[PDB]
Amino acid sequence: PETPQERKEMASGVNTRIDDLQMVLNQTEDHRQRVLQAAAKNIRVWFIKVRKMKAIYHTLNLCNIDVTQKCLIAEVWCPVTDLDSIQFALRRGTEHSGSTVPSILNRMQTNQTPPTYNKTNKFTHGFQNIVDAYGIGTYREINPAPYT
Amino acid sequence: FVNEVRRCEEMDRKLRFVEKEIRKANIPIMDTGENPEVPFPRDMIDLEANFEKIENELKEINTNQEALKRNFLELTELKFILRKTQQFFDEMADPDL
Amino acid sequence: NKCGFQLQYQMIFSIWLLAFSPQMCEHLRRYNIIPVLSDILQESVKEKVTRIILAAFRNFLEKSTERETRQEYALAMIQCKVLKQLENLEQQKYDDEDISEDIKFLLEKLGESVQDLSSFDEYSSELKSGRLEWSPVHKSEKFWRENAVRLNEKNYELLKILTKLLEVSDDPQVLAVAAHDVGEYVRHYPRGKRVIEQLGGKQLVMNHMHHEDQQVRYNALLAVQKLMVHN
Repeated sequence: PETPQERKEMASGVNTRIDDLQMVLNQTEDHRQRVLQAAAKNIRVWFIKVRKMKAIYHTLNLCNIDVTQKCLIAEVWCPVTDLDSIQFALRRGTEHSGSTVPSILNRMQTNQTPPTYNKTNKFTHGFQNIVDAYGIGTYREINPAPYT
Repeated sequence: FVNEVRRCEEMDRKLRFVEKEIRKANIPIMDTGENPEVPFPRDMIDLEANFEKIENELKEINTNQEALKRNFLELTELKFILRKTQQFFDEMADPDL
Repeated sequence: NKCGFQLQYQMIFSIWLLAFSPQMCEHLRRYNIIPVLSDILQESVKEKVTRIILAAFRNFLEKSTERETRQEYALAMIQCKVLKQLENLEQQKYDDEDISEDIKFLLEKLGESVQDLSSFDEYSSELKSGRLEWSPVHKSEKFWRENAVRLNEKNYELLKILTKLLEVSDDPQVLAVAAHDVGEYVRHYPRGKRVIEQLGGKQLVMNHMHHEDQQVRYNALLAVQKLMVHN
């Protein structure tokens, strides 16, 4: 300012506005706190859900599609002992789909080589990794892990 | 389904941005360990709305906070200068103005 | 009662058959079909179900007798958030031009309906009647950017209505809407900051930020934030 009344005008204009802006800053920061707490309470489940949906869509993109048949075609490797449980998972999926007419799980004569699986446990994981470090054993050859 | 994959990546970007802001903030992330299998019905749209709104409001408040901070600090300094100016005139107050 | 998939599909098929005609379309509005089918179109994802709801909506908008009648149906749909799921289905693709045409028709007509709702005359009518209840014009930025000056007509009659409601309103919805509209007026007519100062909207929103309702506080805080952005 240049004059006493100008000085008083500016002084009042800033004295109201500073308190107003501090008030809004503090309340909006409290709003940040509330909404960010609400987000953090659930983000992990949100992360898991979005990642699961991503995985589901990506794996679905491996099937053959309406270009071949309106129903999808897929192919899987599985341990034999769990065929019943896999069919039960298929049953669960169809139940969630709500269709009366059911799905089907099919065996077939195969030319591709089976993978190797070991049903590792907490104690033997390190040793199984140690023997895997030099090449995984062929289907059903003796595992050096239990002796190592 | 790659389009749905792209939508999931947009969702993951939203969530990771919010997670980074949470890390920058002091509030903890909870580690409850809930592991549901996501259903088929379009919960995706509800979750997209929720993530979009959460991240959008976070962005808007974050941006507005800086401007309010700047203006408040400017007005504080102006108040201080206005205070000291009269002391600088403190000699003899005969004139009406 | 949420019957099975086939029963739902057949019942919406019935609705589509009825909607093929103007008179029955006009008289069966009383059952508020649109919201229930809006939720069902997301829950009952089955393509037959989705297609038949979209076809029923298309028939409704086709055979509604008046422009106003089609506008009630479209306004109900937008209030029930049909348009966003129409966008999502547009992102999606299906194996016939029929679903494509249904989606495109509903999309274009929803766009036209929101454009009609965005009329500044209808905004004036809503303000005059006090129906500050989140009509799409309120969140249509296109209306605001162009018409924010027009609120100054009749010696700022619309702004006076808004500011008067910002002290008279006990209704949370009306009060929050008025606060948000003051914020938008600030956002889209920069010269109006002195006008709102003169009308007291500045102080009214600064007070309603402390309102007892979370939504009123939220909107008032938004508006006051937009207010203090500049010296």
